[PDB]
Amino acid sequence: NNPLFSPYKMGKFNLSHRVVLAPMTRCRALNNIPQAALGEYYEQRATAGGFLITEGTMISPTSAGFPHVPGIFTKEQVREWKKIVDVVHAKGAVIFCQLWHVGRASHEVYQPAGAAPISSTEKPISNRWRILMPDGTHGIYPKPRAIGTYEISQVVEDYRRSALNAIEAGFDGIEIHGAHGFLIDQFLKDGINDRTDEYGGSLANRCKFITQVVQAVVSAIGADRVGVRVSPAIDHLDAMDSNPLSLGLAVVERLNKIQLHSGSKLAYLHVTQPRYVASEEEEARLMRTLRNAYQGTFICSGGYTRELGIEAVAQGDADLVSYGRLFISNPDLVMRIKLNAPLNKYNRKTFYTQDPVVGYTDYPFL
Ligand SMILES: Cc1cc2nc3c(=O)[nH]c(=O)nc-3n(C[C@H](O)[C@H](O)[C@H](O)COP(=O)(O)O)c2cc1C
Ligand SMILES: CCOC(=O)/C(=N\O)C(=O)CC
Repeated sequence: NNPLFSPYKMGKFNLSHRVVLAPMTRCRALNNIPQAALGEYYEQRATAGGFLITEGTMISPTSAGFPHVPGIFTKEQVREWKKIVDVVHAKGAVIFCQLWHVGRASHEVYQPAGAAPISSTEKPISNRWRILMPDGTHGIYPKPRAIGTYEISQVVEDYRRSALNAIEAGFDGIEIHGAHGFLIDQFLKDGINDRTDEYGGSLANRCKFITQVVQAVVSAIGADRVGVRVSPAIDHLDAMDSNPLSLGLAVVERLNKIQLHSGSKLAYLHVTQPRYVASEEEEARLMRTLRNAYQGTFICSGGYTRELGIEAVAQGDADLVSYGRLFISNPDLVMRIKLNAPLNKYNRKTFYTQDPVVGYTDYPFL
């Protein structure tokens, strides 16, 4: 009896197992347009009753910090996503689109007119980190432009419109990327957010942006079609908080309150294990504390294996387990976990390259 293969009711969606495709930027969506290669890639990994989360997807022309990542802010993008969603649904899978704004984790080369990226702050990511450039070299993260509250409201509207576009494309739902030092995390983390207005200072103020984003998408598409990803403790892009557990619990409280207000539960809360990068006990403590505090479905992610995923579900630490790197190199990861079959190695060199086949769809099945 493998606990990963017991069914699970994720709100309206009846899942047949607990193995989730974690959202992974792969950079094959040339010119920000979903391509046929994405259809092949997601189709390979789809299973009947399995849940897939897409690569981060742009909500606006200013939201990108990687090359050739898809958007869902134009009608052309919606039309191409629909073809991908249809082939995934034909396999019986459930698929959510992750909505992603990078904030300050960008570069002039990724911005319209070469403008500065936006953030909560004018503080740049430090020179300890370098950004992948379209030519494969690495560049300098620039100083971002700190946005005012009118512009904050327009970014919230970008999330809302992108959620509606995702539904128009046929997605079952969306995930808010609120993790990993990206735009939402630049408001959450007190190591980044140095604002003195209503969006900074107190923990309550720092949580305002994520609350408004989640509220907007819930109001647009329904809470049961909205997942939220956060990472209160993460070593990525200078995104630290002085009190990660209290930050996490404050976010959880806002989500619990949104659910009570809306009269419905979110699809899930998705949290990255602090071990994941691009004390072992304090890390598991943080995860279980957030799970125990949240009134709903919990997806854990970051460094999971077959054994660690089985343990997480068996022990009640998570309802669903998302896998990233092993899903890159094992299109049939679900079946391999079921059979306890050996897994293929992954090649980091082709994680972010543009080839529609090599290192993308050419990892073999059993
Ligand atoms: C190539 C790659 C791209 C990723 N892109 C995203 C992304 O777009 N959005 C996101 O929330 N996480 C992203 N992550 C993190 C994954 O969703 C996931 O949490 C992580 O890979 C899980 O750890 P694992 O690889 O040990 O399974 C990415 C990870 C990898 C390896
Ligand atoms: C290390 C935490 O950050 C991530 O996992 C991530 N996006 O969220 C990427 O790596 C983008 C390619």
